[PDB]
Amino acid sequence: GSHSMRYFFTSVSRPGRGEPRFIAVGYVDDTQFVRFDSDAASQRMEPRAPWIEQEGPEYWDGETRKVKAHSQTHRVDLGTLRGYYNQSEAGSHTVQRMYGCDVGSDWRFLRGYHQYAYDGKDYIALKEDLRSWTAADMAAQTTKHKWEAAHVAEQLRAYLEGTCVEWLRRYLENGKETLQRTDAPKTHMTHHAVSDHEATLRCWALSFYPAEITLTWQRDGEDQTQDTELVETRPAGDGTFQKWAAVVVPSGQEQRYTCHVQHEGLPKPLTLRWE
Amino acid sequence: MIQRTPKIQVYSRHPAENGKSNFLNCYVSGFHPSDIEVDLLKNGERIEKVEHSDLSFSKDWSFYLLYYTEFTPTEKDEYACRVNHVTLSQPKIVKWDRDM
Amino acid sequence: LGYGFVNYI
Repeated sequence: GSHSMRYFFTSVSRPGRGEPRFIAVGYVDDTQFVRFDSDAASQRMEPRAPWIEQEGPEYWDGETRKVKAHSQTHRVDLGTLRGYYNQSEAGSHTVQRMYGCDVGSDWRFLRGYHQYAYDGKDYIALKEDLRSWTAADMAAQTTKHKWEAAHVAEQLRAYLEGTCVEWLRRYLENGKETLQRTDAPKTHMTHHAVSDHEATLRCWALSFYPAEITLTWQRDGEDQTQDTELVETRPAGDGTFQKWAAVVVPSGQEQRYTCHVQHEGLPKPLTLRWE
Repeated sequence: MIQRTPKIQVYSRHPAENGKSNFLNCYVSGFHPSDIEVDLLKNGERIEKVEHSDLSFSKDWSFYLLYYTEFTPTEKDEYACRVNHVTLSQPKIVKWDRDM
Repeated sequence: LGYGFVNYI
């Protein structure tokens, strides 16, 4: 019954092709609810879930003002990081920021986070105490010194423990039909010969929410993790998720193999069998 | 610089039934940097008006996008997704296999 | 609701 609110920012430079493109998205759990795209015509924070549409004009104006301000700072950051790393303008670079808060089943604060990456690598992250920073290299130590002297952590901690949690709870209530639901996976296994002597066994989970799930194969009760092909959990497009796991086995041995599904929607974990 | 290859999956929203409207998805995940070309193909031709999700990323900083279109499967029509990215030396085509 | 203070790397 645990929940999260997260915001994700990506800014990408495009040398000699204009200013950087900035995209921001916001999620409650695995449900997107807002977006902003600096290239788009509207120049507005836009709704992406039905339950956020009821927020009033002060909300949309304020969310737009804040995200535009972040768009500009991440533009400046791409410049700053080229300076920190002595990089040229021959190539494109990427800054990412992610932040948000988690609450438990009882909706009380669990933990907060705020992390930044440059070119796909950790750059600087707020520690669990929300008071101190982890800087991944020497350039990020420069940022750490500046953020310590500017008391950035204190600002974030007040947001993460306060405002973040309060608005997460508001969204959970307003979007309760979507966000408080659990859709248990509909499960089955498929069998297809790959030759006269081997078969692919594929364990499916469909139509589930939230996206967290575990699918595993056992052979006589022993986990077959090195022999399993496990695909990334994927969106169906309707607010639910899908996932599969496959093993290739000698024909005749199917009854040794079982698939095991764990999900919060299931009253008990399922074991699927070939007998 | 870090580069991570897209993991490409092509699939329908619902179990396919010929003559019944559905959605064809191409989900690309796990990639870096974010610049990526994704097309859905019907009988080898690019499908126009394909929509996509807003750019987002996972705990490990790698990106994901869903490209999708409404479609009605038939016996004869072949569907695929074509993806290009800096990590791919040529565009990669994954065929929709409805019997997985 | 997003945070509203800004900072630079």
